[PDB]
Amino acid sequence: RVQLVESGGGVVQPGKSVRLSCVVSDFPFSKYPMYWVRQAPGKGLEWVAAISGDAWHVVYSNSVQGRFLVSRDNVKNTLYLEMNSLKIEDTAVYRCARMFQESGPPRLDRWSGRNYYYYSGMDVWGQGTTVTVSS
Amino acid sequence: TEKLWVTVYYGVPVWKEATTTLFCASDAKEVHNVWATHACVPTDPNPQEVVLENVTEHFNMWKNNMVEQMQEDIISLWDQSLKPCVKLTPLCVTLNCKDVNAGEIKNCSFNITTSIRDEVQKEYALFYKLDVVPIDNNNTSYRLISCDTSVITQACPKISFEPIPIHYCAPAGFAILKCNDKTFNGKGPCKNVSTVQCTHGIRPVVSTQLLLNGSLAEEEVVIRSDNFTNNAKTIIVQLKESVEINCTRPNNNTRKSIHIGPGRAFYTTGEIIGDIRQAHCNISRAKWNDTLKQIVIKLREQFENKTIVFNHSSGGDPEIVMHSFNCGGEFFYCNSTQLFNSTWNNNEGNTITLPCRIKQIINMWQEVGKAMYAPPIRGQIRCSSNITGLLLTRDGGINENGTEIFRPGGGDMRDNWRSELYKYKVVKIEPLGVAPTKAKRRVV
Amino acid sequence: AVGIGAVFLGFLGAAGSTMGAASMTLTVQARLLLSGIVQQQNNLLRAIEAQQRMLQLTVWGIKQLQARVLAVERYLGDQQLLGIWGCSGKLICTTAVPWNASWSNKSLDRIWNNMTWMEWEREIDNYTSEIYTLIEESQNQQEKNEQ
Amino acid sequence: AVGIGAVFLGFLGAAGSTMGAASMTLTVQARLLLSGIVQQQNNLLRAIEAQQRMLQLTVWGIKQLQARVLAVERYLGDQQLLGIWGCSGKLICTTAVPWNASWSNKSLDRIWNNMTWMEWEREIDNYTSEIYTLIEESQNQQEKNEQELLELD
Amino acid sequence: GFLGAAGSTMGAASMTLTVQARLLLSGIVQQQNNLLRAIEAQQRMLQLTVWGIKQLQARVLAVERYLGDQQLLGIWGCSGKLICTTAVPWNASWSNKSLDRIWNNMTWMEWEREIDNYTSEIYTLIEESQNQQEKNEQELLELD
Amino acid sequence: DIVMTQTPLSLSVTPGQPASISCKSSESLRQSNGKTSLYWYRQKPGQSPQLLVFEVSNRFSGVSDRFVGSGSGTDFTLRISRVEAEDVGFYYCMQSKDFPLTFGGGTKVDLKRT
Ligand SMILES: *[C@@H]1O[C@H](CO[C@@H]2O[C@@H](C)[C@@H](O)[C@@H](O)[C@@H]2O)[C@@H](O[C@@H]2O[C@H](CO)[C@@H](O[C@@H]3O[C@H](CO[C@H]4O[C@H](CO[C@@H]5O[C@H](CO)[C@@H](O)[C@H](O)[C@H]5NC(C)=O)[C@@H](O)[C@H](O)[C@@H]4O[C@@H]4O[C@H](CO)[C@@H](O)[C@H](O)[C@H]4NC(C)=O)[C@@H](O)[C@H](O[C@H]4O[C@H](CO)[C@@H](O[C@@H]5O[C@H](CO)[C@@H](O[C@@H]6O[C@H](CO)[C@H](O)[C@H](O)[C@H]6O)[C@H](O)[C@H]5NC(C)=O)[C@H](O)[C@@H]4O[C@@H]4O[C@H](CO)[C@@H](O[C@@H]5O[C@H](CO)[C@H](O)[C@H](O)[C@H]5O)[C@H](O)[C@H]4NC(C)=O)[C@@H]3O)[C@H](O)[C@H]2NC(C)=O)[C@H](O)[C@H]1NC(C)=O
Ligand SMILES: *[C@@H]1O[C@H](CO)[C@@H](O[C@@H]2O[C@H](CO)[C@@H](O[C@@H]3O[C@H](CO[C@H]4O[C@H](CO[C@H]5O[C@H](CO)[C@@H](O)[C@H](O)[C@@H]5O)[C@@H](O)[C@H](O[C@H]5O[C@H](CO)[C@@H](O)[C@H](O)[C@@H]5O)[C@@H]4O)[C@@H](O)[C@H](O[C@H]4O[C@H](CO)[C@@H](O)[C@H](O)[C@@H]4O[C@H]4O[C@H](CO)[C@@H](O)[C@H](O)[C@@H]4O)[C@@H]3O)[C@H](O)[C@H]2NC(C)=O)[C@H](O)[C@H]1NC(C)=O
Ligand SMILES: *[C@@H]1O[C@H](CO)[C@@H](O[C@@H]2O[C@H](CO)[C@@H](O[C@@H]3O[C@H](CO[C@H]4O[C@H](CO)[C@@H](O)[C@H](O)[C@@H]4O)[C@@H](O)[C@H](O[C@H]4O[C@H](CO)[C@@H](O)[C@H](O)[C@@H]4O)[C@@H]3O)[C@H](O)[C@H]2NC(C)=O)[C@H](O)[C@H]1NC(C)=O
Ligand SMILES: *[C@@H]1O[C@H](CO)[C@@H](O[C@@H]2O[C@H](CO)[C@@H](O[C@@H]3O[C@H](CO)[C@@H](O)[C@H](O)[C@@H]3O)[C@H](O)[C@H]2NC(C)=O)[C@H](O)[C@H]1NC(C)=O
Ligand SMILES: *[C@@H]1O[C@H](CO)[C@@H](O[C@@H]2O[C@H](CO)[C@@H](O[C@@H]3O[C@H](CO)[C@@H](O)[C@H](O)[C@@H]3O)[C@H](O)[C@H]2NC(C)=O)[C@H](O)[C@H]1NC(C)=O
Ligand SMILES: *[C@@H]1O[C@H](CO)[C@@H](O[C@@H]2O[C@H](CO)[C@@H](O[C@@H]3O[C@H](CO)[C@@H](O)[C@H](O)[C@@H]3O)[C@H](O)[C@H]2NC(C)=O)[C@H](O)[C@H]1NC(C)=O
Ligand SMILES: *[C@@H]1O[C@H](CO)[C@@H](O[C@@H]2O[C@H](CO)[C@@H](O[C@@H]3O[C@H](CO)[C@@H](O)[C@H](O)[C@@H]3O)[C@H](O)[C@H]2NC(C)=O)[C@H](O)[C@H]1NC(C)=O
Ligand SMILES: *[C@@H]1O[C@H](CO)[C@@H](O[C@@H]2O[C@H](CO)[C@@H](O[C@@H]3O[C@H](CO)[C@@H](O)[C@H](O)[C@@H]3O)[C@H](O)[C@H]2NC(C)=O)[C@H](O)[C@H]1NC(C)=O
Ligand SMILES: *[C@@H]1O[C@H](CO[C@@H]2O[C@@H](C)[C@@H](O)[C@@H](O)[C@@H]2O)[C@@H](O[C@@H]2O[C@H](CO)[C@@H](O)[C@H](O)[C@H]2NC(C)=O)[C@H](O)[C@H]1NC(C)=O
Ligand SMILES: *[C@@H]1O[C@H](CO)[C@@H](O[C@@H]2O[C@H](CO)[C@@H](O)[C@H](O)[C@H]2NC(C)=O)[C@H](O)[C@H]1NC(C)=O
Ligand SMILES: *[C@@H]1O[C@H](CO)[C@@H](O[C@@H]2O[C@H](CO)[C@@H](O)[C@H](O)[C@H]2NC(C)=O)[C@H](O)[C@H]1NC(C)=O
Ligand SMILES: *[C@@H]1O[C@H](CO)[C@@H](O[C@@H]2O[C@H](CO)[C@@H](O)[C@H](O)[C@H]2NC(C)=O)[C@H](O)[C@H]1NC(C)=O
Ligand SMILES: *[C@@H]1O[C@H](CO)[C@@H](O)[C@H](O)[C@H]1NC(C)=O
Repeated sequence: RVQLVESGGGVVQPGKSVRLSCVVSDFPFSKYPMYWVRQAPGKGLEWVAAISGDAWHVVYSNSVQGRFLVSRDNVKNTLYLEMNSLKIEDTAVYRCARMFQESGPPRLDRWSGRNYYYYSGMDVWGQGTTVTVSS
Repeated sequence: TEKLWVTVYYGVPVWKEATTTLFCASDAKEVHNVWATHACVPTDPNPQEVVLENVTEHFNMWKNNMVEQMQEDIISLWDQSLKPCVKLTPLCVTLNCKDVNAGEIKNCSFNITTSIRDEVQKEYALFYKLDVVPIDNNNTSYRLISCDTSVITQACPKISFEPIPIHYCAPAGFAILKCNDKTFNGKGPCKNVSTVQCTHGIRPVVSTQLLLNGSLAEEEVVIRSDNFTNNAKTIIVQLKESVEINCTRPNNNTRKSIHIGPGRAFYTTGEIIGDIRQAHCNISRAKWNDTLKQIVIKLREQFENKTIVFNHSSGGDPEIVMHSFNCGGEFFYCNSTQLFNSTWNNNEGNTITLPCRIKQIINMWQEVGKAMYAPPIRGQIRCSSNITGLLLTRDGGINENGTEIFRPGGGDMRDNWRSELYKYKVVKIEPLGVAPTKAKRRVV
Repeated sequence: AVGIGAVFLGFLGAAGSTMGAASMTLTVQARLLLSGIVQQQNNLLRAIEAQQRMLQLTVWGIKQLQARVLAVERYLGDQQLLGIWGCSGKLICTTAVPWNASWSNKSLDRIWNNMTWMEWEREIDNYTSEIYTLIEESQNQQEKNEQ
Repeated sequence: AVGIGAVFLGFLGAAGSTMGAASMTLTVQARLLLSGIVQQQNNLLRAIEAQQRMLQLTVWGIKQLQARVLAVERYLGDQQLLGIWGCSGKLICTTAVPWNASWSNKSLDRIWNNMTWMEWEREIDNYTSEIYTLIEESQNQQEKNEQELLELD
Repeated sequence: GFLGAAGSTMGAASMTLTVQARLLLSGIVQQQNNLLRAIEAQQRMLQLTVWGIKQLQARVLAVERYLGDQQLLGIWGCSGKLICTTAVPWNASWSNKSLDRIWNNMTWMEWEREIDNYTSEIYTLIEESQNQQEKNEQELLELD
Repeated sequence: DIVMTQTPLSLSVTPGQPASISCKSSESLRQSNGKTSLYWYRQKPGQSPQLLVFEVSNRFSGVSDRFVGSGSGTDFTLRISRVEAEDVGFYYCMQSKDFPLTFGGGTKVDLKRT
């Protein structure tokens, strides 16, 4: 541990914006990309978003594409997930988690010239926080 | 100084089309023991691609080297794998047989010299009618197709037939160029190209008169041809989405092993379990009609709007005129008439049953005397595939005005490879370039 | 799950240029002349070598050797030519041969600002031969003149 | 019988040497990137030529061809890079590229005084390709284009 | 086939080494071979055959010789240039003969007969002095 | 997008009786580095996700020896040998070959009763 702590949840109305914050105790960070997932009250698991260890590559789920915002501060050891234009369907318990393997620095392909990142599964979760939407 | 001086540039991005040989990568390969698992790089799953901006290039599917590659290479490799296998020379002995109890396959017996001296006569060889040739009036005695030209190589029991995804890439100094454009004609200039490290997955399916499990068109069905005016050349039709077809199985059966030499083993079918069943394929009649209609639309686009006719094959040798079909490692030849029996102009069951013959003596690619013997697969074979295109030929003898007539196409397998390789070029890089500029090489 | 960064323009990206811009990336182009598998390429190179351990095959196997040797020779041919010209290193090397307007007389500005290497190739292809010869003579005379 | 003299450094002699001194043995390594049968002998060359000839018809000869070609490719694989960079050898050369500390911050007094080449190498494995590319563009960018323009009058 | 100098002494031959300049072959021969490399496609279709095999081996050999010879010039810091110098004092232990005799009345080939057991070392001293040291000294200057 | 499903959601077990859950993928999870990108997870009611295995047939450190992964191609599995009554809970299959990262059925192991 690698102790994951999440906060900033509650209940808000549709169309509003929020911020969730995730702090991890005893953890390098710079070598590790991180995940945000969704545990719905509809009893399922969803991947929500991913961000590289050095905060240079971010991927969003199709359902939150153009709505959510992942960011990082590796000096303060903190992840941020903001959420714009919340919709009712977004009502869920959101969980901050960390990857299973270490990640090396991005590898530059000399044939295509593209700078690639490699991702993986995950090994530690926090307990996240509940964020619900409506009245 | 108005006078410009010559300056040499090295590493200049230019290319010339040129013939070369590509490096095969048989992606994702007791195994065993095909495709090119022993003549092609084991695995190369992750292709790279670079998009070019303001460039153009002229493509010509019909004269593309890469086809000649696969055409030679596949024959070569397939042949190679059979060199160490059993040649069934004793088998050429005059056979004597009888129709199997309910026309029909036959239960044959024959004399054969094996083990030590003497021979063993009473056999149970279940052969299909289209593997044997009756001799002397109505006598029950005869021999296999064309033993006079060898035709006795038994494919090793261990060797599979399964077609697998293979990729081609270019060797150092060459590059593969691909036209990134929907609706691409297959012939002419492309305004949007990109280079690729390798090709996309190719599936080396040997089949005739019917393109199976290939790539699909994206918008609307397309029809490609070298020269629509020229009625002697085969046209290639690529579907906008596939039509699934499920082919079936013969009577359930057991494979018998026959000792024929010092370790020489001959396999055949001796036992039928349960009822005798007719091998065939089933296809949605309605769906066929649906996509056939789609095609017809474009056929009309090719000659005003003349009525379209589909006639079955002109007739002849089943191995030429039926559509060949691979499944489970056994060889089917099915009648396609029901699929090509319609006319279309300005204006029944649910599915169609297509009877198939099952052969064992196979003459691959019309080679002279190099036919093989396919060993039987135990049990029944269920397989289903996706029709992705058609090979058609316009009848050169059309003398009726207002109509255009097509029959199942033809030609060699080169066309079969074209159905995938129709957007690739292989070019050599030419690093050295020379151009004028206002600077002189200073002495000392 | 693999992410993608930025360029770092890759192989032949310069074709869209415009020779004025094509002076860049000359290294990007040249660097890949001896490999389509540049880099360790884990899960590729390992198989590439493994395959060359399997060269008990004939005909087919040997074709790969032909390919490799010709690649090497093709490279070296160019290296010899540059050596002859006094262009041992590297990318850009000016000569002392004045451009013969007979070959072409298009504006310098047209050339570098609104012309692409492929075009340039097509335009002066028929003179390549004697251009090279003349460059050789330059270096030949320079061998003796610089004495 | 055979008597023996003395080093004359030796092949991989600096393998465990501190890089500061190991940097002065580059001649030995470079000398042998095409060999293992050095000096006439002169029976070894005779034998090898004899087997290269005799075995030209069989797989084992082919495997020698395979190996020989491999050697050459590996050699040229490095010469190509040295050619592209403004570092035609010359055993060593310097670039215009500034060391980006992201790769390693380590002090030169630790590097050049208590580390082998292999230890050092472990630490830069993942940055090799990046470093090369930056050298390449540094070579072209200005050092060659502007260079051309520096002779422009 | 640049052996014209073989009929002269080292002095004279040394005036013709720069006259030779143009490679002993290869170069334009490789250009002629490019034409033959196009033909090789026919010789590919040909299949595996003796002469073909020999040819392949011959190409490999030729190339190997070329690069081996070139290699040393690179490592020596001399590159080429056909004539270069190096700061290795001519240890008289190797030989002791008047320069007039060394350059005059001295067939180049014949000269080699008497240098062979020393050539090996000579290469070493070149390496480990000329480039080993000098390379650093330039950097060492650039440090200041 | 890569999608996939698991065995029917209700799996009843008994103490000492081994039991297994498969996971059918829409596409083989072969990864570009030569491995297969499949993970198994589980969690109990009121309990955050736990990692069971991280490669096909390669359980995660700290996880009981009962857990035995297996399978290949396009359809994999996880078998628990000698299932204990305390192994009940939700089981998830998860793929990481491509984005979005997806999950399987999310089955649940419970006990047999009378
Ligand atoms: C570069 O590059 C490189 C390479 O790369 C590659 O390649 C290239 C070419 C390309 O391709 C690319 O792409 C690729 O990638 C890289 O590398 C990398 O790296 C990274 C890092 O960085 C890494 O990561 C890592 O990982 C690992 C894993 O992996 C490995 O292994 C594996 C295995 O597998 C399996 O196993 C099993 C057993 O187990 C078996 O059975 C089986 O069989 C197997 N399988 C198979 C199939 O086989 C493998 O696989 C792999 O591979 C690996 O290995 C490797 O490999 C390679 C090859 O491949 C080789 O070559 C090599 O050599 C190898 N390696 C070796 C070593 O051998 C893991 O493990 C890790 O993690 C771990 O560790 C860490 C450390 O390090 C830790 O952390 C820690 O923590 C602590 C705390 O605790 C801390 O302390 C602290 O401190 C503070 C102050 O600061 C304070 O004082 C406090 O108080 C304290 O506490 C420390 O610090 C830390 N550290 C650090 C460093 O930071 C962690 O944690 C871990 O450990 C563990 O963990 C776990 C969890 O996870 C745990 O458990 C838990 O616990 C708890 C309690 O605690 C509870 O109990 C619970 O329940 C549980 O759960 C445990 O415990 C622990 N332990 C202990 C003892 O503790 C890492 O992640 C990776 O991997 C790599 N890769 C590879 C591939 O390898 C690099 O990176 C780059 N870069 C550069 C710069 O260069
Ligand atoms: C034999 O023939 C059969 C057919 O008879 C062949 O089988 C068919 O094979 C293909 C290929 O395996 C399958 O299609 C592939 O499906 C995947 C996934 O698609 C599903 O998910 C879509 C996304 O859904 C999520 O998001 C939406 C909201 O946005 C939510 O509603 C959902 O709940 C999910 O959360 C969904 O849109 C698709 O539905 C659509 O398609 C089906 C038809 O298949 C219709 O009924 C639906 O109404 C609807 O129109 C679907 O449910 C796709 O990812 C594949 O396409 C991608 O990859 C292609 C290249 O292979 C590429 O060209 C595409 O552009 C696309 O890639 C792009 O998009 C991806 C994201 O969407 C990006 O990740 C990617 O990077 C890129 O940017 C493809 O369509 C068929 O379903 C399958 N048919 C059946 C019956 O199973 C078979 O191949 C034939 N032969 C062989 C030998 O097998
Ligand atoms: C001219 O040729 C160029 C290539 O030389 C073609 O370029 C491709 O164009 C398409 C359309 O713009 C691009 O496809 C889109 O990619 C999106 C994903 O991008 C990421 O992944 C790719 C690799 O897949 C990376 O190259 C890229 O950097 C990204 O990291 C998808 O999200 C898109 O899908 C969505 O739109 C499509 C319809 O276009 C829908 O079908 C989907 O369901 C979804 O809504 C889309 O696929 C492609 O990436 C471009 N390639 C490159 C190299 O940039 C042009 O298409 C071509 N033009 C002609 C007419 O053919
Ligand atoms: C090879 O198989 C053929 C049948 O396909 C066998 O033919 C039969 O062979 C026997 C032995 O040569 C012949 O038997 C003869 O029968 C008459 C009457 O019973 C008897 O008078 C003779 O003494 C003799 O036994 C039989 O006629 C012949 N059949 C025919 C159609 O010619 C042959 O036996 C088989 N060889 C082997 C080694 O089993
Ligand atoms: C597609 O290729 C076919 C040939 O494969 C081309 O057919 C040619 O078409 C022209 C026009 O119908 C024919 O020309 C006629 O030839 C006779 C004799 O030379 C002359 O007397 C007539 O005046 C006329 O020119 C030509 O014979 C025919 N060729 C053959 C093989 O039948 C067609 O032109 C091609 N289409 C494309 C777009 O190039
Ligand atoms: C190709 O499609 C044909 C039908 O068009 C399939 O043949 C049909 O198969 C079913 C199942 O074997 C037969 O039905 C069975 O009949 C018995 C008695 O009526 C009944 O007890 C069963 O419940 C069942 O309905 C049907 O008679 C048979 N049709 C004929 C012409 O024999 C065949 O299975 C299809 N092949 C593929 C690969 O799916
Ligand atoms: C024709 O192929 C069918 C399968 O398509 C064969 O049917 C299978 O035959 C065996 C032997 O009669 C049966 O074996 C029994 O299977 C059960 C379950 O696998 C096992 O518990 C028994 O110990 C035994 O092995 C098998 O069930 C039966 N399959 C089915 C679908 O009924 C038949 O054997 C084939 N022909 C020949 C000549 O064997
Ligand atoms: C593909 O070709 C197009 C032209 O057909 C290229 O577009 C032109 O690219 C240049 C360089 O990026 C742009 O020039 C710059 O424009 C700005 C503003 O006009 C000026 O401030 C600069 O001094 C310079 O001229 C030009 O505007 C742009 N044209 C347009 C229509 O956007 C593009 O570069 C080509 N791509 C390849 C890879 O060469
Ligand atoms: C510069 O070039 C002109 C034209 O040369 C012709 O075109 C070239 C591309 C190549 O094909 C040459 O072989 C051609 O000769 C030169 O003009 C020629 O000059 C000679 C006398 O020197 C004269 O006899 C020829 O008739 C001329 N050619 C023509 C077609 O009129 C010109 O000499 C070149 N300039 C220099 C300085 O050498
Ligand atoms: C034809 O093959 C059948 C098997 O497909 C053979 O059948 C066996 O024949 C012998 C001889 O009549 C009998 O002892 C067996 O009981 C038959 N088996 C069954 C399933 O009936 C037959 O021998 C073969 N050859 C001949 C000439 O009929
Ligand atoms: C194309 O096939 C469709 C069926 O797939 C045919 O449509 C059927 O036509 C009959 C007569 O009108 C109706 O009994 C069916 O209900 C129709 N089917 C459906 C799906 O509507 C149509 O006749 C076919 N065209 C050709 C030329 O045969
Ligand atoms: C079918 O042929 C007719 C002529 O017989 C074509 O009709 C002309 O088509 C063009 C293109 O749509 C129009 O410019 C004309 O006005 C149409 N003529 C009339 C009488 O309407 C039609 O294009 C042809 N279709 C095919 C696919 O080529
Ligand atoms: C080297 O990194 C250490 C932390 O690991 C830091 O204290 C020091 O400032 C770093 N030096 C450089 C030059 O950044």
